[PDB]
Amino acid sequence: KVIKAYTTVGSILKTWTHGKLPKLFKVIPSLRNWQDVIYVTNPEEWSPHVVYEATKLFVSNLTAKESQKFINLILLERFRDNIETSEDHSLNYHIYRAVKKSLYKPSAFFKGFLFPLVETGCNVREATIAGSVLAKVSVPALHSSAALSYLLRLPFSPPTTVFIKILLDKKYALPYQTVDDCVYYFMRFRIGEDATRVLPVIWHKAFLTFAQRYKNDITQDQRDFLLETVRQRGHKDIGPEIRRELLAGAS
Amino acid sequence: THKISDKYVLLNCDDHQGLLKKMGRDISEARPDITHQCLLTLLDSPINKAGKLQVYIQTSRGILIEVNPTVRIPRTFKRFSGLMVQLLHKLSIRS
Amino acid sequence: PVLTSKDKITKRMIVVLAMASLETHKIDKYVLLNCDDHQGLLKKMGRDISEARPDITHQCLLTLLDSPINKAGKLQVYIQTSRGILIEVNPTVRIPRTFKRFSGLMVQLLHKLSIRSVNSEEKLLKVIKNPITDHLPTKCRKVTLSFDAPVIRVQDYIEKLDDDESICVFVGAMARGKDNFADEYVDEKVGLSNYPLSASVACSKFCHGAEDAWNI
Amino acid sequence: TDRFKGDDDIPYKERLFER
Amino acid sequence: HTLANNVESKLRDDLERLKKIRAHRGIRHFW
Amino acid sequence: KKTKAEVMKEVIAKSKFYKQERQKAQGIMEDQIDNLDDNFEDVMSELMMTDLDKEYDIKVKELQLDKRAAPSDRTKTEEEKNAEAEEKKRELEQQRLDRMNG
Amino acid sequence: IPTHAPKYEENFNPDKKSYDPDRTRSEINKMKAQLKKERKFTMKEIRKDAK
RNA sequence: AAGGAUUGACAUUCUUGAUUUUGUGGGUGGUGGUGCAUUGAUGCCCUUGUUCUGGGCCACGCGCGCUACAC
Repeated sequence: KVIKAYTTVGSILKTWTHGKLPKLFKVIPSLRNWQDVIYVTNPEEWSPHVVYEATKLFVSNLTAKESQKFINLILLERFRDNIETSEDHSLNYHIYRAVKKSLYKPSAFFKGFLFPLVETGCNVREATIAGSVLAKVSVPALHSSAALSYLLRLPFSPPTTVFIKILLDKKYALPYQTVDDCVYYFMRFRIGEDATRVLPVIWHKAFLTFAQRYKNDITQDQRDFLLETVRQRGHKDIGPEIRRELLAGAS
Repeated sequence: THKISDKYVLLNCDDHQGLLKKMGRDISEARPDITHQCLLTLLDSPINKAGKLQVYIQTSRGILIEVNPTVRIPRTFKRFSGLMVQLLHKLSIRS
Repeated sequence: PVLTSKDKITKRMIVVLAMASLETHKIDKYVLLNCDDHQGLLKKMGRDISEARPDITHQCLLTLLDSPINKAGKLQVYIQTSRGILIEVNPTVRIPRTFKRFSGLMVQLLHKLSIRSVNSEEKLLKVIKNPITDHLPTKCRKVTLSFDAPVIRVQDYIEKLDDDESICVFVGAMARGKDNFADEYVDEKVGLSNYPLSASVACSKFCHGAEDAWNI
Repeated sequence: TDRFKGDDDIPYKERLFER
Repeated sequence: HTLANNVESKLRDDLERLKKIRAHRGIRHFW
Repeated sequence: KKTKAEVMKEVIAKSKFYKQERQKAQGIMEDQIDNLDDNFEDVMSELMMTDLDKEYDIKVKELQLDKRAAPSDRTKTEEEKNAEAEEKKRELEQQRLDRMNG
Repeated sequence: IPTHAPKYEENFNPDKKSYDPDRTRSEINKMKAQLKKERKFTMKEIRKDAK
């Protein structure tokens, strides 16, 4: 059995407000039984303050395995319960700054939150919220490139399109792998998903914000299939500006 | 001026329903706003700045007030109301 | 002979109460910004302490009710706010006298956005769009009220302009500052008398110049 | 010298007391 | 300076003691 | 009575929040002083002593090996360039005029 | 013409005295008035019950 | 720049590892309201919101005398 003051810890951390932390729950990294002891605290109840400081300590002791241990079982879905139960869909500043303290360790943050957020239950409104809180703060650059790679090789969902759209108005300095990833994104949307889907203004603005300055590793056959891209997908807001970036880009 | 029980006010057409009707008078005759906006006009006129004017007023209750050219009458209304309360009860206002 | 902006032939005197300050706020309830009634709201908004005054345009009711040219009909009042908003008034509105009823007439700026009468045939107050020059008469004089401009008698100034079809005067109804001279319409500024006049007495001096020029 | 600038506000007793 | 204050407070404690020795009141009369 | 209602209800819920926060801080202090190093009894009895991830790490290492860049910072029109050019010209010309005049 | 600003207190009351900004001279004036009325009432009452 | 960046600190001394660190520059920052069908680059106002410390009550009047205050 465990030493079992965790009834008292759970009772105070249900409606914790302000102050200092129990130091067994501060040095819960350096004891070998952290998941097996939170499995008997069972904090389905939560305070948002202890969400924030607990994910601070959880970043202080998260790897791939530890991120699978705590964040991919109950805390990500607790964030999901918060967004569905918030009736005006007001995910709090508590939860947001918990995510911003959570975003630090980039070792397996993909499997930490971006792998299980494309599981189910991700609508376009939760998607633009998650892309907003991603575009707010500091990011790993090479893992942003790798993220664009795997989320573009992932199946087609408008949450993933607004995700990748925010990751491309990040205004990066693009590697060859991601430039080839975007030209096979055009090869992915063809007559692909032109007869099986139609793509309105949101998809339009996504690839227009790609073509704004994401053209500096593009040769002339790539210019040609972007030319027939806009020739196939002719909207009203394409002509002068995408012709301008076609005459603006280089090799 | 008038008492509230704790507070003194200057009788408006708008600070009361029927304080004037309890005093007997009618509410249409309790208009200090128009002598306020006359006093503003006379003391912002250029003849007052040039020093060829002085402004006497006389209340319907028979009280004569001499108004210096050098005065800065306050621009909003209830500041002038709080000025008129102390003028009517202390009979004098310094700079 | 009532005067709207849509008969730009005839002789008018247009007053433009420029750079006004009447601004709405949300407290369930709706207030508008006075320096006197609330200062902590000004400090929390971070505004300047002094220029939250609609008392100036409420005192400039007197050009709307400057009777011997308004009872002749030949005057028209426009207002342009620091919020860029142009409010027409009709030359037969009997404006609310007290500032609390003028405070209550914030429905033009918030809710109703154009008021009718009780019989509701002719519109009184309007929230029209800029510029002013398009709503002015065809020929129109180019005058703002500054202080350090050359001073002239407005009798002689209106008289020497034989038939310029109107006379428009941009008066800055602000507490302190400087009005938009080179920004919109006025290339020359006419100064009134040798002292720093307020907006109300500037409008009244020009209105009485119009009276004794055009023979009331 | 007050060229239309208006005479200034004077702080209330409770505002000066809260100090 | 504050000597006036303290001799005055003891004076009115003397006076209230004096009143309560007899049968007096505070301000209670009727117009 | 309205102001007394507001003041009384706010003071009541404020004292409730103060009592609850003092109770939670006291619970944290007592649970610390009875479970910080008093868990050294249970520290020894009960103890406990990736293909897609490798694909993502492979893409990260490949971008770390070879990458490229993005032109310059923005995308906008020459009409906006002429607008900003006339704006900078008007600002600097009026600023030089103000410096001449004073 | 020069233009002075008028000095006056806000929320004036004649029945209350003026708010002196010294709490040790307004206090002595308050307690001087207090001893005068209580001394006058006290010795009035003791001379009339002596009568 | 592990021959050490930053993270968790058992008050000084060890359990995290390139998220680096510093400059040179530089994108404004969207958990927003308001017609349209109930997801639709939509005219028109905002960006830089969490935790403790909040109070005066419903020097009395009148009056005679005296004293101040005036080239």
